[PDB]
Amino acid sequence: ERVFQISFFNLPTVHRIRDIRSEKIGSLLSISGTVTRTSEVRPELYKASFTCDMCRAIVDNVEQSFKYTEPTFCPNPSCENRAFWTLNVTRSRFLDWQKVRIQENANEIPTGSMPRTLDVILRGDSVERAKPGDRCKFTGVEIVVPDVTQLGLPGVKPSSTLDTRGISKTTEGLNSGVTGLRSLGVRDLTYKISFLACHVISIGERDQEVFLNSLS
Amino acid sequence: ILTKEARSYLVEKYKELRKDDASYRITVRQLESMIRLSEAIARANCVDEITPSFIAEAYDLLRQSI
Amino acid sequence: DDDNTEIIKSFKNFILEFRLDSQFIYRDQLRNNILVKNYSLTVNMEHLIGYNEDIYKKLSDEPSDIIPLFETAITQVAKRISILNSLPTFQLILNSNANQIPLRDLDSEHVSKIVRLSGIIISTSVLSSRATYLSIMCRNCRHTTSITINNFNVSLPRSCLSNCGPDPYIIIHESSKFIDQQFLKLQEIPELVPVGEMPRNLTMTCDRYLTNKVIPGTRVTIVGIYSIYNSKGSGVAIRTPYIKILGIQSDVETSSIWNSVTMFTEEEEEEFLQLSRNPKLYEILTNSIAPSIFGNEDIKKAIVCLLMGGSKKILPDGMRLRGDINVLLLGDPGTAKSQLLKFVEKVSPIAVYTSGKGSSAAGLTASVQRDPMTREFYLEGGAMVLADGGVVCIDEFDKMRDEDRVAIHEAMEQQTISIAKAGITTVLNSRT
Amino acid sequence: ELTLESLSNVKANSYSEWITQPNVSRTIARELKSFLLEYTDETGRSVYGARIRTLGEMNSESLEVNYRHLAESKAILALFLAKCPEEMLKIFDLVAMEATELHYPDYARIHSEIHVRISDFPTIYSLRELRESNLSSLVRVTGVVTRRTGVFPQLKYVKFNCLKCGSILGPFFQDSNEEIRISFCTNCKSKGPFRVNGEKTVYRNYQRVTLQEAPGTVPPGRLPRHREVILLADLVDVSKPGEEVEVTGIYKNNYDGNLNAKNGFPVFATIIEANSIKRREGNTANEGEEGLDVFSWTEEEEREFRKISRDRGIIDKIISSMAPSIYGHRDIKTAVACSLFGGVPKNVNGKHSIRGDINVLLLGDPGTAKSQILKYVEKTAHRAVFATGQGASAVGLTASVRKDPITKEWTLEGGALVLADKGVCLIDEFDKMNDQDRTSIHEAMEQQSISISKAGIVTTLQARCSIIAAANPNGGRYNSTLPLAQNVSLTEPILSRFDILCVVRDLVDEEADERLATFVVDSHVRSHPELNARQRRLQRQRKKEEEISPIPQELLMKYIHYARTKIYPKLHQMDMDKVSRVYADLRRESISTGSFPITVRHLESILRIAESFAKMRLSEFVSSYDLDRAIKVVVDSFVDAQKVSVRRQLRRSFAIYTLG
Ligand SMILES: Nc1ncnc2c1ncn2[C@@H]1O[C@H](COP(=O)(O)OP(=O)(O)OP(=O)(O)O)[C@@H](O)[C@H]1O
Ligand SMILES: Nc1ncnc2c1ncn2[C@@H]1O[C@H](COP(=O)(O)OP(=O)(O)OP(=O)(O)O)[C@@H](O)[C@H]1O
Ligand SMILES: [Mg+2]
Ligand SMILES: [Zn+2]
Ligand SMILES: [Zn+2]
Ligand SMILES: [Zn+2]
Repeated sequence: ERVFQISFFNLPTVHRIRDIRSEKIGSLLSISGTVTRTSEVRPELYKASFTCDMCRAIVDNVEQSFKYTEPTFCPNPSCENRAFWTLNVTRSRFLDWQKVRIQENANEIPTGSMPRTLDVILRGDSVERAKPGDRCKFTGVEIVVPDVTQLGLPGVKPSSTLDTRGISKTTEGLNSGVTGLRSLGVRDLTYKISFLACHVISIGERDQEVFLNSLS
Repeated sequence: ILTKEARSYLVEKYKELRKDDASYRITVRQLESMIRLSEAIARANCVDEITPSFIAEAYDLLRQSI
Repeated sequence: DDDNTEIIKSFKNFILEFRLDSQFIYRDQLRNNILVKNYSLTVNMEHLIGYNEDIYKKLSDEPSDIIPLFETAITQVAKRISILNSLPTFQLILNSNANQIPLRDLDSEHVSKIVRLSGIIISTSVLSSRATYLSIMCRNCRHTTSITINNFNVSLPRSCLSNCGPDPYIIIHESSKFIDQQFLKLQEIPELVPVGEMPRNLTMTCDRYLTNKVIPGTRVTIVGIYSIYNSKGSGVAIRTPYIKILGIQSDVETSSIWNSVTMFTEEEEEEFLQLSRNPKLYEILTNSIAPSIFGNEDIKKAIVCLLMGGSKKILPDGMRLRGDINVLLLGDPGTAKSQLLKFVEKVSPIAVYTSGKGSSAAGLTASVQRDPMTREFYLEGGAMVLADGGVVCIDEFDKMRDEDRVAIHEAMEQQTISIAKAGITTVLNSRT
Repeated sequence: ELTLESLSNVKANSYSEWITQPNVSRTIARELKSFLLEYTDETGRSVYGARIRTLGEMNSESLEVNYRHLAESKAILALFLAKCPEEMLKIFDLVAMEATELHYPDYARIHSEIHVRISDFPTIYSLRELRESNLSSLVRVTGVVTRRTGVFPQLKYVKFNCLKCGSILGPFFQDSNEEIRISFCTNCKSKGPFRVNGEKTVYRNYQRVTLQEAPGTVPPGRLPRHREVILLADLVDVSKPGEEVEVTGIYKNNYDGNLNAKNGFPVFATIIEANSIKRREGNTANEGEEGLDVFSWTEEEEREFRKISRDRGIIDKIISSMAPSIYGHRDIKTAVACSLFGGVPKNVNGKHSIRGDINVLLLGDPGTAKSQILKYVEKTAHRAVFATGQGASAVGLTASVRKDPITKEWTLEGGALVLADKGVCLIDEFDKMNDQDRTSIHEAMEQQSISISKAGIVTTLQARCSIIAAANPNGGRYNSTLPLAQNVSLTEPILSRFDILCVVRDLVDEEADERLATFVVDSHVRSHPELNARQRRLQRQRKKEEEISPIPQELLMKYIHYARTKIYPKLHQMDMDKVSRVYADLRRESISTGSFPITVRHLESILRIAESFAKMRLSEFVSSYDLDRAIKVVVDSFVDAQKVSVRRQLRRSFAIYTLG
């Protein structure tokens, strides 16, 4: 089946990057900004499929939110199993994924200002439609992204937040992190605001036979 | 494309220009540029064949700048 | 154990029953080595093939497993022919005449097989310690134990012998025995590198009586085993190859420290003194310098004088006088100036050939580098450090940059290099 | 059993499962074997039988199969190979080995498996346009090699041992990108420690490389993209750091924890397992031609070489075929041909090395097609490098020293003269160049080596390269009333290293101008862009080559490569007195009246040119005609670089030697 997408446009009012508050999280918005960095078109895991190690039973359509999620309770028999699955990478569905960095326009920047930034996520057919240096108007939903490293990623590769640079001492303990959840353990979960975009617009052949076709 | 008489007119004009120069300023590149100008002038008139009048116009344009 | 005993017996019979003409060569070599405190034995593979082909076939397919059995056979024979016991396990050194394999032809087909190859030494590491006899004690019950290790690639037992912990055992460092380990780096012969490829390097390990035997820049021939060790590079299940040295042949007679002693048997000394008495030795030596170059007799005489060198004197007041000769050739193109420089490189026992265009002061005298692991600064040698006690041939000398050329002033006359960089202040010797 | 008609209908809703079924995989193997055995081209000769015959001779481990051949007949198998490479390749390797064991029985003692290399895949992608729809499919991607890991052994059949049950597990085929994961015992019935089963195992050669996008492909002003490529056994060390390559392979995906941790979404890593490699460094003939190497020959082509090599006047046709569309300048063409074929290097008793390559210099007036000749030489040469003027540096034409990003040790990197080892380096506008950059090639031009002493690295490299240079005279134009030394800025040390010097003069002449203009206009007329049609294209493109080329260019490239690779002529019987007299006369007539430096270095160029002319004929011995022709070339190269006052006397004085 074709994973469908719905693209909204022509919203009444447009927002700037400095109007982004947490009270619009989950709402449909439109924003404007200048693109300054784009990444590769990576494949994102959409509908996962696994096989039980012992039964060989097949599970399909396991939704994933922000981290690699395997199924829990086994399928149709008596077999008891909490883990040890094998992803069937061939059966699983994937999608295109891209991350772009944008900053404020030259006019919205005050007289003395260090420009604010944001992370916009393009997915599906909207990849590569924003090029660095251009001025583009995005529209989508404002979301919040947690730190998955302290959410217990399967591999040892995360290695509990390995770092190369020193974090800010000013916001050490000032950034309010929630605790209590069993998956976290004694850890503290943190959040940051990002944007997810569904529609992108920009606001800033010598063959005779094919040429005659286009014109009215 | 180039016709039969166009080639003869082109070689005659190149020979005349080389004679008038005397090799200090005129080379093969001038003949190639004259061919290019003739083709462009032909593209202007929306014609797929080149007439010696076009070569005469290109020759006049080359002479006006030397 | 029912096959190892027969293998040891076969080796001991080989040692004790091999004879050519009227002399047991391998029985006599052991006794001669024991007298001068050399605990080793050198065996030629052709003799082993001639004696019995099954014994050779056993060794050729399982070297790391068979070689220690020959090692213990040698020391069993030694205690019989020397004693009616501070004799350590002997060493086996092998000689081969098989075809030489290039470094770039070594691959997965040659794992766990004895190979023969040649290359250039570029670096020698420092000596390290490896344990052979380990005295062991437990942390709780506290009883003595011992372990014996051979260096042909072990850990302390993950248990207890007689509650004690998982693997409780500590090493009693006194009453433990150790040997000498060294690491060397190899490189391809410059003329055997394929087209458009840069030369590649390889790692070798030597033990005991094969340490301090080569110096950087030497051309050698190596007989050893091609093996791999798992370590550490994002590849899956990949290993790093290296070579364990079994035999070394070196062109330069000089050892690591160049003992300044004679390494010449009387059969060669007689030849040399007979040569020295030739009334026309000067002409013979002159004619031997580049026989493919016409004329230029005085330059060849000067080259001979440079090769022999003068005398060096030390005075009571600490003065040092230079005893080396420097030569400059400033001439017209096409006069064979650059075909003599490369000949002097070949003839000289120690010599380096460099170009003035592609050079620098750090590369010529000495450099200072940072160790990725220790993160400190150490000194690394250069062209004038490698070519110590030899000759350096600098071509295109007029094209040198004026900053790089002035760094040679002290080395040319005072024969020392002074470094005062990054907390390191030393003076290194350089007699070239 | 099934039939080729029955493979059209598919079941299991997936092509991979349809292919891997036992009944389908028996028809596929038979059809592939029939294709291997029974395919014939237009001339009626089976090509794959000849390739298999050559495979055993060369002790090769790989077979090259063209995609067009397998698509023209049995197109369903072509589609299956296009969509599902991994399962098709396992079967096709087995059938290839079975076909190989019909010409060389007992070949399993040399090599145990035969690998298949696919060629001429129709669709070519760029690294920028790779998406998720290309996952697990065969792709063709062009790029530039940047960094190479090096060769390490890798496990092939992985084994495990469990201690409490002492169980030995069956061999496992490693994915080469994912570690073999086993936790269940067939005997122990529970979790147990697993060893690697030390010793008694089979290894393969493994290497990894990074491909960036080529600067030409990248849009102007945008950042390039890169990907990772895994090279298995028989494919290691083929590509070198700095070259531009085209790789056919399989596009795969894998799960990475760090990628999911940093980005924050369940994204996957991608990598390409290389199947075929084709070099495109210096090649502009990629517009046509079929295969992985267009400089390699077959048996019938070698027989045709030996057939056309015994015709009288082969040298004249070879010279006439150099740059056919350029009119005149036959001495330049002769010098270019002599440089292209080359001489023979020598070593006397292992202590005296003699160079065997010819260097050429072109000094001429503007507008005389020197650069076009350099471009033609770049196209025809097997290995070619191009540089111009101020765009090259001292270490850009030589070896440079860089800190390795991984090992963090000073290392050597290549340059223009090293990339063109056993090739040709071309330097356009050789007089508009810094002296410090120009003087870097002094060692490489004669000694054919590069010596570096920097940062603890003391090494000597090898650059067996030939140099063809083009320059402009002082004032832009040549004064025929002055000697050479006052028409150029170069001194004797660099002028002596050149073998052939061609002075190109533009003079006023009505008939010559008329002929040149007629030729140029006809050339522009010819080059205007306005059974199977794909062979009608070939015959039409051959008809245009008929007029101005005695032999086709594709044949000539393989001819030059074969001649350089195989032939090594000698100089047993020759006239020493004539050469000695010529050298003495040339030396005498230089200091007396001349400004062209002649040393012993010019005596050897005559012998090199004689050996080159011998190579042109595919002969193993130099004759008298070749030596006389070399003497004539050298004499004509010296007489025509004089003043107009003494040229007539010098030509008459030197005319006795070139009687023929
Ligand atoms: N006297 C000679 N005998 C034999 N060969 C000679 C003689 N003089 C020159 N040659 C030959 O001339 C060629 C070039 O000589 P070489 O490379 O040594 O020049 P050079 O003196 O270093 O020149 P440059 O000053 O240009 O660097 C070599 O092939 C060399 O064998
Ligand atoms: N017989 C010919 N002689 C000269 N030029 C020719 C000839 N036939 C064609 N041409 C054309 O004349 C033009 C001049 O050639 P080109 O650009 O190589 O000259 P150049 O002065 O040698 O170049 P450069 O300064 O780049 O080295 C080219 O377009 C070439 O194709
Ligand atoms: Mg020289
Ligand atoms: Zn189950
Ligand atoms: Zn204990
Ligand atoms: Zn078990």
